[PDB]
Amino acid sequence: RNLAALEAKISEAKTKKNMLQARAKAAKANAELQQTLGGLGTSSATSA
Amino acid sequence: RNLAALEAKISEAKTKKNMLQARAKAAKANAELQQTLGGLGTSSATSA
Repeated sequence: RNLAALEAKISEAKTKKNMLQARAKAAKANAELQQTLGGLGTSSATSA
Repeated sequence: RNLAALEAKISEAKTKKNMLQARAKAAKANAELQQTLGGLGTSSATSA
């Protein structure tokens, strides 16, 4: 019983952390789009 | 959407700067005509 439970616990702990990591990484990637767009061309090129 | 907008922004930013540069260069060329004409022959050749 301890093992069968522990195996399920391990299995989901790993899987949840992985898919969380994946969605966290994807989320910051989407945020990095907004940041790089916030890296607007409305810049010192005008000053040149 | 960010890209499609950014592409239009880039495209026109480049094109406007280029045609501005071209017309600025042409304008100073026309002004340089007036300056070189202002380099009149009404000069020290008379003194010679």
